[PDB]
Amino acid sequence: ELQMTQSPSSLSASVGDRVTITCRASQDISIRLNWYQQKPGKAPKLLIYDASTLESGVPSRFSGSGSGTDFTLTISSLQPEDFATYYCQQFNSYPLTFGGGTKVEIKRTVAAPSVFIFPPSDEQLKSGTASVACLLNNFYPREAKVQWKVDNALQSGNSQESVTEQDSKDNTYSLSSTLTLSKADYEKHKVYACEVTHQGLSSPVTKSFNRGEC
Amino acid sequence: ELQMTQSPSSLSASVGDRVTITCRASQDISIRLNWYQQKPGKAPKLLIYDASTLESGVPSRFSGSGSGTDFTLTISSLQPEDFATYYCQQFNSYPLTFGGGTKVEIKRTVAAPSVFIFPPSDEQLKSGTASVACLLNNFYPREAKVQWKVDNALQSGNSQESVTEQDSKDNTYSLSSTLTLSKADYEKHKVYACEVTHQGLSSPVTKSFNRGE
Amino acid sequence: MRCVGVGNRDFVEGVSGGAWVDLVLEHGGCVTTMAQGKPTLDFELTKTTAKEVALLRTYCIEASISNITTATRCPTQGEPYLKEEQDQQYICRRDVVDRGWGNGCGLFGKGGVVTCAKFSCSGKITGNLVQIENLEYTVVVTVHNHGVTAMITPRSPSVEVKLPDYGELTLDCEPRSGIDFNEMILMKMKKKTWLVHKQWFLDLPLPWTAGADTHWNYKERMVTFKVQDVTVLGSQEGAMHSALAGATEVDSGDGNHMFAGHLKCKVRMEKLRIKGMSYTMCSGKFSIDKEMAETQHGTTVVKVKYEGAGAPCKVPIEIRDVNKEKVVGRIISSTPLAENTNSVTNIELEPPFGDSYIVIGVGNSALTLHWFRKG
Amino acid sequence: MRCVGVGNRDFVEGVSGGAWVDLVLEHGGCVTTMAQGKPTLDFELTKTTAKEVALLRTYCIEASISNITTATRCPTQGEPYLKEEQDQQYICRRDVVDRGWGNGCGLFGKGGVVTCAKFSCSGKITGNLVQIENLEYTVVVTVHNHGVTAMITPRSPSVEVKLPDYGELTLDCEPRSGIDFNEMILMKMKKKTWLVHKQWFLDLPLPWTAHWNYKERMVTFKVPDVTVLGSQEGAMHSALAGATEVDSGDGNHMFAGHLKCKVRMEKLRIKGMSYTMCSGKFSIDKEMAETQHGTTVVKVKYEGAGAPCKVPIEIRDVNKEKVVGRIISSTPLAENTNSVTNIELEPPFGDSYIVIGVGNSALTLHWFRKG
Amino acid sequence: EVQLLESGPGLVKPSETLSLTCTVSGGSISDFYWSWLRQSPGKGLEWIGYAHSRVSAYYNPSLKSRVTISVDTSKNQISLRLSAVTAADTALYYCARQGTGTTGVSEDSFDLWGQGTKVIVSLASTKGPSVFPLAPSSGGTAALGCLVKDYFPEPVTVSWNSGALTSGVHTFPAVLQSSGLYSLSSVVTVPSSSLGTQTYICNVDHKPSNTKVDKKVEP
Amino acid sequence: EVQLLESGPGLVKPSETLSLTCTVSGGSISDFYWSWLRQSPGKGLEWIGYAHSRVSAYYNPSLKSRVTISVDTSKNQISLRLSAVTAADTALYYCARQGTGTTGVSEDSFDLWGQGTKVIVSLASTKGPSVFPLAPSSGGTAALGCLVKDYFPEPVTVSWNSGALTSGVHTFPAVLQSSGLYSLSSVVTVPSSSLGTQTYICNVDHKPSNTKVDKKVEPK
Ligand SMILES: *[C@@H]1O[C@H](CO)[C@@H](O)[C@H](O)[C@H]1NC(C)=O
Ligand SMILES: *[C@@H]1O[C@H](CO)[C@@H](O)[C@H](O)[C@H]1NC(C)=O
Repeated sequence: ELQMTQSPSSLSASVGDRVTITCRASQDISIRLNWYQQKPGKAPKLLIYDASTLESGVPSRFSGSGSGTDFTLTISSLQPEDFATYYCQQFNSYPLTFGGGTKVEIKRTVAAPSVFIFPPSDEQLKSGTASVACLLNNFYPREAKVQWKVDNALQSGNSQESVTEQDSKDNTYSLSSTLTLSKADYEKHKVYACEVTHQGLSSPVTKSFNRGEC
Repeated sequence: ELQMTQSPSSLSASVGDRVTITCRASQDISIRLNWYQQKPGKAPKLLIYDASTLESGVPSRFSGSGSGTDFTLTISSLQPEDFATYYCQQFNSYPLTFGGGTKVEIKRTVAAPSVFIFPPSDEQLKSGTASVACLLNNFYPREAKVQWKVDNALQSGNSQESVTEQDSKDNTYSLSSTLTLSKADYEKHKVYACEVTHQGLSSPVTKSFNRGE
Repeated sequence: MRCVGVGNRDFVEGVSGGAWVDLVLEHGGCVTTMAQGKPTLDFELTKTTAKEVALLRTYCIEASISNITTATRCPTQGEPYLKEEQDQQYICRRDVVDRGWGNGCGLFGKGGVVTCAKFSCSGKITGNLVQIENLEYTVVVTVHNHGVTAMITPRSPSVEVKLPDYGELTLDCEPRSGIDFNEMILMKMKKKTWLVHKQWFLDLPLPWTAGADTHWNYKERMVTFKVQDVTVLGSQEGAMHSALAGATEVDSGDGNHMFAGHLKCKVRMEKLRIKGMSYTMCSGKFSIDKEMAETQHGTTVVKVKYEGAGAPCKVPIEIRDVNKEKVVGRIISSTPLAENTNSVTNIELEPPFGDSYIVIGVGNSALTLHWFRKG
Repeated sequence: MRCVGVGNRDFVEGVSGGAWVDLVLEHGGCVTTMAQGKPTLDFELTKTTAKEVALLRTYCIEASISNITTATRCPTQGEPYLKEEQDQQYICRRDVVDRGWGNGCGLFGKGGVVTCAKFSCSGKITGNLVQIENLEYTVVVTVHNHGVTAMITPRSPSVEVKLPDYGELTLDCEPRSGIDFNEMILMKMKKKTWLVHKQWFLDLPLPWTAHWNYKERMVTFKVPDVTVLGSQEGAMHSALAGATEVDSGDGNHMFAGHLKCKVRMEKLRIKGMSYTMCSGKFSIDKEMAETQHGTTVVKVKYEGAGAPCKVPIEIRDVNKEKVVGRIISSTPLAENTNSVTNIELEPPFGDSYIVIGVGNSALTLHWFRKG
Repeated sequence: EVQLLESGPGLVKPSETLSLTCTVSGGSISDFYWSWLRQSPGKGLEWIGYAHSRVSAYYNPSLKSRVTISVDTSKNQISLRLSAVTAADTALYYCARQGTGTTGVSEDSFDLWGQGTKVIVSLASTKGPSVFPLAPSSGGTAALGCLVKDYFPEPVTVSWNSGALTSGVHTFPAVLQSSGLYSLSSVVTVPSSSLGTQTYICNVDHKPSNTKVDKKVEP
Repeated sequence: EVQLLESGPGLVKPSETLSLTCTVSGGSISDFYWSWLRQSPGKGLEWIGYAHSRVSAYYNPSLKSRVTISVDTSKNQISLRLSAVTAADTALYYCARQGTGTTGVSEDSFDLWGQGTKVIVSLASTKGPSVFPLAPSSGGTAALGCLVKDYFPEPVTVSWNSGALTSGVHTFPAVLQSSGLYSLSSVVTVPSSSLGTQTYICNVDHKPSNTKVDKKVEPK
């Protein structure tokens, strides 16, 4: 019955900035709420218990606010250690429900992706399957659109996208889309194109190749 | 193993005579002996107990004697009531054994038997068997010999003799011999004879008949 | 020859002239009677049984529960009723349980409940009234050479007993029991019967019947009602065996009947006689069939075979001194006889303390046996 | 709502400020707890079981005889010897019988005899040693609206019990038994288990095990024969008439005693304390009925849209002016639309009006209490 | 006054067990010694054995293995039971009071005797008598009779002219034939002048077969 | 230190019952409330239920009908038993200490968390990875990679030039294909002058299939 909705889904901010994470409840839960921090691969860590009380070892920058329905998580000065996913949970009524999650990412200057197209190897073609990989190396923000073209015709299915986590060095993301077609379907078409739409690029860039060339 | 033997087997005497019945034992039995009287059809009656002591109601004529092995039963004056079979029993050792028995019969004047021959009836012949009956009416003494002749040949088997007890009126006996032959054996022979040998008769009398005459 | 070998054995000698012998008979014990001019006999009380016994009470030891019916009623409503309540074969109990919304009732409060179960008895124990008047004493009389049995009841105490080849005796007895039959009950379990107290049997906590028809009074003594649930006490067979540890059993089920007490008897040997009193003395040779052995009472038993032809005759036996001159011992078996040729005769002898010679036979052909008695 | 309907029920009210309630728990009995600012709960001691019990002795109640061997000897000769005499499984007894010419011996006198029979036990009784330290008390806590079970042992007497939507309590207890366990033995037969005296069990005349010790207690030798005592199952039932049975074979096991508890209601809270007052109409799902303690139970259905909300209930006087009665069920809630709520009310002696709802749309019920 | 009554049945097939009972009327059964005795021609009086109400029964070594005698005080009767019965057991069984000294005259002397029960041992079936006339042949008196042939068991009642004719009547004892059936003859002596004028009919009555045969004798 | 260790297996076929263990080391199990939690993308952190050594277990209504959680004091472990397991149950299972007030930090707040156990629900057979090279095409830097196609289950270890090459390496997360097998790609950014002179080999290691595939990347 009781639903826990936290806004936003993802947040972009620089080191030293003041961040505001909001957790909303469908019913009154009073001062009964807990805040958690989760880094990729590692288990969640409790920061603020009883909506405002801080856990032992948690820095002074972290602060808890809210009572009843609307709740707030505030970090006065953001640090590189603070970049993780934040969750909110209730304990007024059972079952214990958790929020959607708020991923705090490093704010970076807008960068265009370096698009590369990879043709399927002769070793794969012997098996009976052909996979066309499209690389989108180093870009910001994460928001990017990839469209496949078999022979100028838009491809809806057979596409699988995978995005890497924000890099430690340049703070950029990378995307790899794979178009899986059979040996009979691959040899039936000539020009294979990969259209990339991003904020950094002026107009959508398209990297393409012809079947059995150069 | 003790055996009781009494002598005689049968005794013939007149009314008023003194009779002596002797009972002998194989071993010493002392005064332990009992005397009994038995009439035909009726149960035995005790007369003398403990070899000499008389039972209540038994007349003075009856007397008991003997000790050890040899014993005696004496009737001083014989009476018509006294004519019965006499038995002796021992009670010194078990089992209780009885004597042979002594039948006291009435002494009568020697009388010849009235011999009669009877041919087998036609009713019997229809069944397949033929019986020839030979009557020996009223005679004394009991000792009589009957011989059958099929056709002058002496018959050994198929003969059955039956003697009645001493009559109350004339004190005589009667004998009836029956010769049983099959229908085939009867029709095979002609003259059927019945030879009777008795003390009263001079020579053996023979009553005979011929088949179908 | 019955008392020979028996541990509890009593030797009773008659009056100077004879005619009568006073004796006491009990279970296990054997009595040997000796009289002048009369044969040696062996008396033993084999069994004592109660013939006519009146039934007093029949208890139930093994029971089982059948057809359980439960009648439930909600509060404010009337009490529950069942047809089994009036039936004598069913055991019923009334109680009140906490009823409400959870129990399936409109109103809260104590609701009436009744449980009825069929009582069926499989194992039953009977208890009959016992009295001194109805007691049959069986006495066995055996001659020295299995015997002759005689019945004694307080109604007919004197009984004329016939002994073949030996004449007869008049056995007059008197039953003397040290137990009060008015305070005792002859209780029977399966095949075995015990002699228990009157009050103990009547005070037993088990369901009982006044008759013996093949309705039980006080059914709750074995059936226990729970807060709905019925339980049986089980089988009280083992429970009785523990209580019957001190009680003496009459019949063992096999055939041995017995009662604790003594039977004082006065045997009239007036018409008794010795078999073969008129027999001659054996002239032939004698040989020991079985070697002479001493009994628990000092008396000696020997088996001899006759080889002569003078049979039936009297065996010539004499217990002489060390120098074999004068007779210094007596023979228990009155006038022993040799029935036939090559026949064996059993003889009980009483040799004196010390060295004694037993002469069996006549002349130089006679058998001589040496014997020594300790004490 | 567990204690509702139970005959043996005790009502315990907390301290002026609350925080703690002193109560006594026993089998069959139900306890209802009431405290200011805390929800109404139902406490009941379901089961008391002995976890770790050490075996002391095992007796034999049902036995049977097998393979009987008799060895006979004539006088002056040596005593009879059997191989079964040294074997622990066989029961042997020595005696002397009157032997002679009739018995088949050369010499007269008392001859030695020995009878050996195999002892086999079919029905055996178990007896375990009891201790106060090893006793698990199961307490069920049910809220006024199947509850929450809690284990209590003298080793761990205080237990923190969590009640979902209602917070949590600290249940501190103390086991108080009026029976000395040092003089008691937990005896088990077939399926059922009894609490008997220590000396009575040890003094039982039956063969026991720490090979059976004292086999003569059931086997009796008859000098001419072997006899068995039978089944002592019925013999025990007669002796167990006064003894209280723990396990009945159904799984229900209980010990005679009291469990004194001090429930700490410090962190306890009432579900829906922040809920608004129900504006919609109310209707009786089930008619109001009086319990064995004078309290009244009623079922009401919510017809409004303000759910989840608080049911407005007031026990007013004859003229329906001032509130003259109290509600047992602490803050009753209407979860959803057309939902039924169970409420326990305490009306005063005589005429009283129960008002369920708000305004003129509110449901009014007349009630009379005897005494 | 004391009476002894013997009960049958008087017909037992070989190998089967014979059962006879003796009832004591007008006196107590529990006081006296009761003995069973048998009589047959060729064996004479044979003592089977005695039995008492309180004292154990004793039997003759010749029958001991097969015979059993008991006293029933409740029914006032002495039961005789002889097993594995052969043709030699065919005798007239008597029940008598064996004396002691205090009871019944003297020691081992049968004072009180029973009526007697005739026991016949055979596999032979119950057959009616076939009456045949023994016609007179042509001194002054002539003889005529009736041949009562093939009948089982004994006895038979033969009378002349429905009991009117008694003088001269000679009913001979029955003889056991090879077939297992009995043969009898009854002859009467009458004058020669009476023949033709007087009619002679023999009345033969056999109760076990329930037959009454009347046969007229004529030459 | 109080530690929580999760035990597998991390592979259960649909309809079968999933069994997971949580060992409590360096602290008494009989004092604290232990709860099981699951995490998966699209569902987030989901609380399954708690269990106590003396107090009765309580579960979430979404899993209550098919979940059973018990505390074993003798073995010092908390057992999770989920029956009639479907594809939706594919999550990372955590075991955590649920707070009370006297124990932990505060009422119903998970302070101590476990390592986590990855549970995959599929009928798919264990298949080795088929490594294919992503050859570089003819600004100053060119890209080349390896296509780790058709392998089950997760994870996979991909490294360049036996751990020597680290700069520019981008190992993309695995994607579950329609066949039920996983697809992975690892691309590296290197200069155009380095091509021909420097040899590039990707070291793909898949432990569940026990296969180590080394494929050399070069332009056709
Ligand atoms: C008892 O139960 C049996 C078995 O079901 C049934 O046949 C019988 O009718 C019942 N008897 C009574 C008296 O209720
Ligand atoms: C005991 O007797 C039984 C029954 O005859 C037989 O089966 C078994 O083998 C015997 N046991 C021994 C140990 O002699």
